[PDB]
Amino acid sequence: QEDQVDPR
Amino acid sequence: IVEGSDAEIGMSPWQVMLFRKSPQELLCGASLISDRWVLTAAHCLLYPPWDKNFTENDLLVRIGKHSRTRYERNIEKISMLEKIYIHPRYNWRENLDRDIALMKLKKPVAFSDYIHPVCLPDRETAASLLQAGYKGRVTGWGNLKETWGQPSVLQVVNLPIVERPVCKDSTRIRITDNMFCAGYKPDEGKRGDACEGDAGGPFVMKSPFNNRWYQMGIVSWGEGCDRDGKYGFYTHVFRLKKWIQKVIDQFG
Amino acid sequence: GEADCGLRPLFEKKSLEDKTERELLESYIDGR
Ligand code: NA
Repeated sequence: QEDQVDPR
Repeated sequence: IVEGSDAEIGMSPWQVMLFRKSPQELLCGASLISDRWVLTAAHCLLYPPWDKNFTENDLLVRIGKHSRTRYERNIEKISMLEKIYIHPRYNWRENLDRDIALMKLKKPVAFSDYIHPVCLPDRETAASLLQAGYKGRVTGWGNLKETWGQPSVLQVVNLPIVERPVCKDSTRIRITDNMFCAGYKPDEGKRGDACEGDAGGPFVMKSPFNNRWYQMGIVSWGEGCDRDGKYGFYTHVFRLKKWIQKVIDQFG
Repeated sequence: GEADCGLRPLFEKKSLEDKTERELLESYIDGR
């Protein structure tokens, strides 16, 4: 699912 | 929080837990900034890629907490939301630019040993404390390590602010002036970061001028947690202070 | 709640330091 930014 | 330690009781009395009870989950951290207002990251409340769109009734704010998984009868305050204000230029599509939200509480809270608001920085405090190499403190109940591992008790870590050119070089994502980054460089040896479940929590610094704690940042995003050559990104509270003031002005 | 922001009744009000706050002050003054 990752579009690079990993929201915390 | 990765590579931190247990908070002492009452060490971070502005810490707020955003919590849903069914299904039982810690959503996010947040911070108390007056008797009636709570500050958090926009993506804690609105993130369409993960079907996240909370309204006032989907959420309870828990103040004065130390344990993650225990109702603390004689210390904690549970408040309900009257309104949620998400920053109008919050960008969930790309880079989480302006990852900030305000929550107005239904009734004012009274402060205590365990419940107290954090200061927002004035121009000098923001300027003088937010310098590369200067350390702030981040807290939360989120992951103790990168995983696809949670603590019983509030965690705390101290982390240095990083030069902007180094923050820029660390990542492929477009970053903005509304973000800063913190953590140790590879050749500084030391470790520590925020992680999943810590978002919305405060990055704080203690002013030597008046001995008060100020919130400089809001835990926003990273690429994994505590990786070499990578840094945590934080919403730049001072840069967005005008918006905060405008919202509290208009709707308070 | 503006006027008493950032003070901890269990710490600054009692003139007690927490276990790691000096690390912050050390970074503001020295850093080496
Ligand atoms: Na790192």
